Amino acid sequence: RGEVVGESAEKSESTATFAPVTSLVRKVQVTQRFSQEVKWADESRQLGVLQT
Amino acid sequence: RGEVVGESAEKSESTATFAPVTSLVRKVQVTQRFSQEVKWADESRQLGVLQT
Repeated sequence: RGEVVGESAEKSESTATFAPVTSLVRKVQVTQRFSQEVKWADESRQLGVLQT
Repeated sequence: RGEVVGESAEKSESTATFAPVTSLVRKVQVTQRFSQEVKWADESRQLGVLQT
């Protein structure tokens, strides 16, 4: 901030202030599990369950 | 000083005497102090107060 001062009046100081801010890190996973019979049924009957 | 002695009278000494004298060292200073306004007024209005 600026200050108004007279002829010989004593000046002040007013300085900027700073702060650091930090990221986190987040690992996300999705795992889906199915029987071999599902892969055989899907790919013979043309179901598209595995594609969905 | 000279001396008048005679036929076989005893001489006396009369010897010059000396002394030193020392100077002194004098540091002499002049300081004048003025507000930055006095400088701005002087150089704008051409007062000649700073040169004086």
